[PDB]
Amino acid sequence: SMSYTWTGALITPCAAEESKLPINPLSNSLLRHHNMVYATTSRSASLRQKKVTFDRLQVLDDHYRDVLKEMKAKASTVKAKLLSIEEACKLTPPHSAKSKFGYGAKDVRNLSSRAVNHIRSVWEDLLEDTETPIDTTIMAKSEVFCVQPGRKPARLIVFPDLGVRVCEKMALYDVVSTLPQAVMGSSYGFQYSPKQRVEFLVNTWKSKKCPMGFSYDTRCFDSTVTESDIRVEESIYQCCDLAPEARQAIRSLTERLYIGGPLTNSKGQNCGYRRCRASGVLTTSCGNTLTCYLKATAACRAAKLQDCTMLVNGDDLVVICESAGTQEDAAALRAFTEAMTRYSAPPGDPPQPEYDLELITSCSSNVSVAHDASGKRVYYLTRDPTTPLARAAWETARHTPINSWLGNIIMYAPTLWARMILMTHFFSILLAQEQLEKALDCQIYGACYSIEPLDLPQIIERLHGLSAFTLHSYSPGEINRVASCLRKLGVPPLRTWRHRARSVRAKLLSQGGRAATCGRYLFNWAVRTKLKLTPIPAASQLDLSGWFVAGYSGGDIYHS
Ligand SMILES: O=c1ncn(Cc2c(F)cc(F)cc2F)c2ccc(Oc3cccc(-c4ccccn4)c3C(F)(F)F)cc12
Ligand SMILES: [Mg+2]
Ligand SMILES: [Mg+2]
Repeated sequence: SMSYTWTGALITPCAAEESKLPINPLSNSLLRHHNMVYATTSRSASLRQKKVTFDRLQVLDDHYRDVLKEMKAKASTVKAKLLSIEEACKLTPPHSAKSKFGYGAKDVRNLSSRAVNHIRSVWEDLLEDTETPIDTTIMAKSEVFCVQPGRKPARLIVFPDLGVRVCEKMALYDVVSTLPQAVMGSSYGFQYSPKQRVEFLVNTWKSKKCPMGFSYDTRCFDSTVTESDIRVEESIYQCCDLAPEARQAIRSLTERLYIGGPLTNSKGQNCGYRRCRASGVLTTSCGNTLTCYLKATAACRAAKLQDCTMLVNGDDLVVICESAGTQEDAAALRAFTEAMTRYSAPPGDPPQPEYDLELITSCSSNVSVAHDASGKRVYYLTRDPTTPLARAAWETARHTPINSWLGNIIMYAPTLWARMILMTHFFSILLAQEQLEKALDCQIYGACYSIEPLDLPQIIERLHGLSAFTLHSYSPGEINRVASCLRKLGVPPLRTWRHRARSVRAKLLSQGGRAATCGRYLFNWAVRTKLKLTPIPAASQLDLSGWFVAGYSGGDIYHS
């Protein structure tokens, strides 16, 4: 069927939308080429719609079915807990889109009578009405990018009302947080922290006689997800031991919301109909991961690839297997893409066999190596800094709900560009505004957390280890990329940053407290007189577990 059907009504903005980076005295320190930074707007919606709209082709086979049963069998071991209206409400981000029923995020978190009561009525309805399609809202998402040799059309987000959202949590939060793991084990990418992911990729890579791996980019994954896929997805959830209410709610949500439903723009006008995956629902991350793993694992058997190892992150896939030779590999890969196309997962860019792990890009990032104080190699996860930087500039010129810059300092603390550009630039700004202890909200694997900037040394040591503060001698390839990128965006030369770092470090130390620990550990690269960085107390007294359990991107989750 058609992934989409449009009435003709326009995907309307919900207010004034900014596309150009505003000129702020602070933005220029980071990059001078501000006209290269742009935020997507609803004005490009039409372009997007044309690309995500199309008829799907899906042919299932014996391999698909075999793998499915293997996954169901494992799911069978799971027992899911129904969440209480209270627990579910506490998971709602304080800035989630208000309900069209006289209550918003605050009320929900404040267990407000109106909020709690509508949510109850919504839940009741999910238990009685097993058919009526639930209304969803469609918006053009605003995201910042750097123009590439033209621009990207806004992505489209579809989500149900706040009421519905809380009910989703009630019925599926425990499932989407534990099932993926139970079904895919070490293949579930969200169980890993950046360091653990690298560990998994390197271990998996060395365990091969002659390793070969590729990244498989699926063309607009969400729109390739079919009614069948989503029902196969539910069949897996139905294998869990569930409370009657939770079970009915999963069945009703599947038929009324997940398989598709009406689309309404911000003006309350009917826009069309969705017959594929919505981006703004709780099962998006879990469902795409399950669906992508199922298809790839089956495709691999079909393509006769040898000893495949999947690493799935929603719609993101990276496969590492036993090479059977250059030609054979190239052929098995094409066979794999065809198996995937039949399964309704056509490729965006054709996949390419990689024989060098650093060249494989998965989850918009790759594995690279540098050296610690001792001089021993240390592997870390990095990525092209273009978007992180572009956004960092946007987040400097304007106040923003989430802070990608902070989320990036955390996930990419070991990286050359994160330590030289982001830490320097942002700490220097925080001092200028006397706001080091002010908690900031940022997202890790889609879920929001409030983090105090001054706890960055502990966090980093905990997730990455002390080497993150001493890494040097990066790879030629990594150095080249960062350099090319920094020059492209017009970012101050190395020398300009070292000077700014020496100054920020000094300013920080002369404050003691947690602000001093930041100066010693984070900017230890600036000074010639290195420091014997020892373990940090607060670092061991940390529990960053919830951080890397599952994916919730689009699920509207917030961890208090
Ligand atoms: O391999 C290294 N090993 C150590 N350091 C020192 C260093 C660090 F260990 C960590 C930092 F947090 C900042 C640092 F200093 C490097 C510093 C820069 C560099 O690469 C260069 C070299 C010359 C210019 C530029 C450069 C800088 C800005 C714009 C254009 N080119 C770069 C860079 F983008 F960073 F990749 C490579 C290395
Ligand atoms: Mg974990
Ligand atoms: Mg895609």
